[PDB]
Amino acid sequence: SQKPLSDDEKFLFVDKNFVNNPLAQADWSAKKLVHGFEAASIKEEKGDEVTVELQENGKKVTLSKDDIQKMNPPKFSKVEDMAELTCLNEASVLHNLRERYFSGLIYTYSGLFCVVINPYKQLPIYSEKIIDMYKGKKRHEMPPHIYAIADTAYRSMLQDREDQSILCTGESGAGKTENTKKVIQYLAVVASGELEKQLLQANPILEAFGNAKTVKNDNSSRFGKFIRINFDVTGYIVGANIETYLLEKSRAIRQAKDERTFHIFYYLIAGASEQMRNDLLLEGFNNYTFLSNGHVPIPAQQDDEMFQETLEAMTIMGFTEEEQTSILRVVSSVLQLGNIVFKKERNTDQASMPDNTAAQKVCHLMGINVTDFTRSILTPRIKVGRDVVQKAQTKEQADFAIEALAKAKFERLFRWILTRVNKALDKTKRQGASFLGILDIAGFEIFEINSFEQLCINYTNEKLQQLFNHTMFILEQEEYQREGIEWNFIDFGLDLQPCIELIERPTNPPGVLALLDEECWFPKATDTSFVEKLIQEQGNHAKFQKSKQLKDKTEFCILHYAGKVTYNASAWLTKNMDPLNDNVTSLLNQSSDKFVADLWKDVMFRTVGQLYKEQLTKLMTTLRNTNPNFVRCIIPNHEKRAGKLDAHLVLEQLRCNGVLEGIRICRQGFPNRIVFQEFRQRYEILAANAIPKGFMDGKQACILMIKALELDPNLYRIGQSKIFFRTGV
Amino acid sequence: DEDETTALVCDNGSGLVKAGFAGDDAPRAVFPSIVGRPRHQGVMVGMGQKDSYVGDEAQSKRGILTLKYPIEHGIITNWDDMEKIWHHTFYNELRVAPEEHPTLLTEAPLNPKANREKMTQIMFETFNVPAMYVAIQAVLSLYASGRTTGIVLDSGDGVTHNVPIYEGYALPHAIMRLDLAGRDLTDYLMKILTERGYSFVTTAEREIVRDIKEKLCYVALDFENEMATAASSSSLEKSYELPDGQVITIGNERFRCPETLFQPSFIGMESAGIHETTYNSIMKCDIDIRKDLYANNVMSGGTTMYPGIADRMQKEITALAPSTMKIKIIAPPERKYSVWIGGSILASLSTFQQMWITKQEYDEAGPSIVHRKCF
Ligand SMILES: Nc1ncnc2c1ncn2[C@@H]1O[C@H](COP(=O)(O)OP(=O)(O)O)[C@@H](O)[C@H]1O
Ligand SMILES: [Mg+2]
Repeated sequence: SQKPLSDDEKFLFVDKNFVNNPLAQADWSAKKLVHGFEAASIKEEKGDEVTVELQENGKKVTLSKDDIQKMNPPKFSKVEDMAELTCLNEASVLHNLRERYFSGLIYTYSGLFCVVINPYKQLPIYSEKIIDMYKGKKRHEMPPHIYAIADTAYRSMLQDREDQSILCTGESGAGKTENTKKVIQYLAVVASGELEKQLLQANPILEAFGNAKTVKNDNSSRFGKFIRINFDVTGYIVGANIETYLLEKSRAIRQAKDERTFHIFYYLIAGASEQMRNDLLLEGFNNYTFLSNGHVPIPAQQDDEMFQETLEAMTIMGFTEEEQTSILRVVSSVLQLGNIVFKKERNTDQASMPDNTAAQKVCHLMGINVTDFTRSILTPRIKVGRDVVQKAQTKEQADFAIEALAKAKFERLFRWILTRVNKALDKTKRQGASFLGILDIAGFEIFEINSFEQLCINYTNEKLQQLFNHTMFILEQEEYQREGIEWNFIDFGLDLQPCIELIERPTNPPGVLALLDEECWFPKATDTSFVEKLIQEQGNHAKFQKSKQLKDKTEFCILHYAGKVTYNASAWLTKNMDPLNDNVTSLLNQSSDKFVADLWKDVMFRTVGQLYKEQLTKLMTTLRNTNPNFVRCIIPNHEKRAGKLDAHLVLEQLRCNGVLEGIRICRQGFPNRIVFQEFRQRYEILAANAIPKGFMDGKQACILMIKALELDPNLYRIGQSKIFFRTGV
Repeated sequence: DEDETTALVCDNGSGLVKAGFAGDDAPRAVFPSIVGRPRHQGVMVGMGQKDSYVGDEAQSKRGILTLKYPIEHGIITNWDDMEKIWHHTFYNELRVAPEEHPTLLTEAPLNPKANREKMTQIMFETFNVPAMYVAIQAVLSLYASGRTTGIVLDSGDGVTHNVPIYEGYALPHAIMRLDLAGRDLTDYLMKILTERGYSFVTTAEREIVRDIKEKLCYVALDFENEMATAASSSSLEKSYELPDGQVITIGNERFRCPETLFQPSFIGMESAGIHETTYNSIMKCDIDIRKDLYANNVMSGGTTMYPGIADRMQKEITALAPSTMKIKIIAPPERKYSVWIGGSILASLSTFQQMWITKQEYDEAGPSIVHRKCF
């Protein structure tokens, strides 16, 4: 794993600066040496306005401290793990990342993170030889790589008897499926199938039903998933089972400017044959309420082919031609549900349907009685016990019930397919003693202004990053326990805890999402009144940022993990809904189309936020029962220019990946931890005096040198094999 | 559950008792605040193996039981049988632990302190509850209607009230306590059924008359002309088949009793009618306030479940209201359990935690904690 001459190590081994010299004067400029940054020397401080000489270009320029950090010694050029820097300044982290990616070093360590930057080309550095190079190797011994992480995980399962999980997250497309595959392939060789070919075909199917287009990514999964790889008690792969959480169901019924709903809706209308369109009651893109918005097409793409492609995959997956069609009957009927609109009655309408042809279209495809359908929607009946109470709803609620159904149907359909994937994937006979839960999920999502969907996403993300902060803390304290380090500090997950409660918190002063729940219960609640509730309750929310005197008429901000984010909330009461009527559910069970009957072969409202809280909890709990391994996905260049890295795009993602914040946690500990004998070697030229680079009393000798150095006791701590040192020390 | 609260809802009354819980959509069980006792007791040919029957039990065995009314107005007559009612509510129907889930009791506007003492003491001594909130009957209906302001009229069999809600809250004089409810229309119905040729001597038969009212009582718009019209003893005359073997036929009398509600002179009294006493309570507010009160005139209760009441009340309100003001009666789709619904709503809201009274607070301040929390 250490030979550049070989292509399997060419884009792996860190060929860098090997000056090998402990004297700070020899390996660092005598002057105050300072989203790429220019080499500069600090000349004069006028407050934040610090004038520096931009040595890079020879330009004496006044520059705010905002862009001024101490540049680390040249000897740290492209180190394997960013945590190896003397002073953890992200200016040099970014430069190492730029240099490393440019040099072919796609894999980078950063504390606990296995950073993967997309090369936009195939790199040989994942061969079976390379597998063997990491097989049984202790992480740091070899260059950064998922294989090392996979090795760790494997032997943690095998030797330590601990269930593992891969928290792989960031930007979709940046080695999304690759990174997953890297883990699987590592162990395909070590922990040693055919049924995953079907899983590979399932991927694009589930993308049709799970991915959508947005502003910053045109193939983003609108859900989180993980792959449970099952292992034999003796450490062998015997099977796999996948599961999804937090499907952005609202995506099936709405799309914003520059967005597309779930791809399948377009694949079907565009790619269906005329015979299919007739049989499926398909109309054009302007014939639906759903999919309303001019952003239907994608430049240089073709839905026709992708449609067909999906069907080809489905064939491979074992979907019967009729099942395939039935699935598309559902898809179509969802769009036809969009076309259902209620009577304009001036009570909260029981509603009215002068012409329910759209519903007839839906019930044609479903094979259900449109008049039972309509009637029960007009006045939903809720079984209490022996009695059933016809709970009449308004026409607005009836409209929402249709959208609720639409969303529910899409999800059911999705889950059905998902189940079928597992029917193909998850082999029956198998030991499944342990497992590796490979988590595949997007990182923080930030636009110029976010909405509900993003709130839930970022809420999700902070829950998951809490797993990181918590875990990281433990791991740091584990070393403190191994050593004699008493700096307990604080459980860093508590940084997210109030940010999480800000959303999650129910009774007691409600959080933001809980207020949305409140507001979606009172009949005449508005989105303005929601904002007013935020204004009232935010005095108790330290992590909530009330906006400006004029701005607080609608928008407000939240102090998120990935940076402060402005949220809109102009229509959140129309989002946090879902009046799903189970009279329809029953009718669907009673469908003539038996596919549909199977979808709902067995059998309220709540809120969308609440549903995500539940699903999140299930995911988080499952992940917390394992040992988090950390992998992050970065897009260095949106033009896909292999070899180009824009630190702008990257730093943004470092923050959204928790890497930049991970650095802050490291800044709060002891990054530079030096081995007692090492310390004598590192600081001999730096004022040895009585103690050279070797001395009898292991611990005191180093301490004597520390006294000579005159270091501050609050910046270090004497361990058992190391002396812990803070960043910059 | 266990560690978490989740409140319970109990909307009692001499009419119907609605059992449920916070966030519930519809009452789990409904039965009158009535407790029956066998005339013979002990060993009987036809009994339910009890010497004390509650709610549906009492109404199922009317033929053998003497019917007592622990709630009479909403006034507690027998607080021991009130425990039986709440036993039936929480233990039998709901089947939940009161030493765990906070509870919510409803209260008729202008309720004597003695009743508050009886209710509070029991809940924190017999059914020991972590916290219990007493909520104003009528006001709960307002919330169920989906409003935070307006006239709040609640008119059933027990007692008719009106609690106008505005910037501030109605005081003991703008709150109506009308002694002219369905109880009086029930007894009047009985009397005019004897005019036809029927007899309802016993308490069980008194209840049968009330049960008859439920499914026939029609609210006329033009009594005189409809009285003549409904003389059709064939096409418009309709009987009530009591599931037991008794059929009571009623003609144009179906809309004779409602007239007593609007005009007690139909009984023989000079008392003001429901819309006149309502008007009287409306005049206790400012001109600006009563305009908004008219705009959202929320009505619920048994007397608002009868056909024709929507148009009749609207006419009557506009008769006693400025023509320059917006006048609209609010008629929810569910006006029978509108009070219970309000309880379910507020109990599910976090604001319940700032309204309830805890057992600790009771134990310290005693019964007086009720008014110490709020009057
Ligand atoms: N189907 C019905 N039609 C008309 N009135 C009904 C019907 N069912 C029930 N009611 C009446 O509605 C009223 C129930 O209102 P409620 O507020 O629970 O009563 P109360 O407060 O008098 O205990 C009773 O007077 C009952 O007779
Ligand atoms: Mg009522």
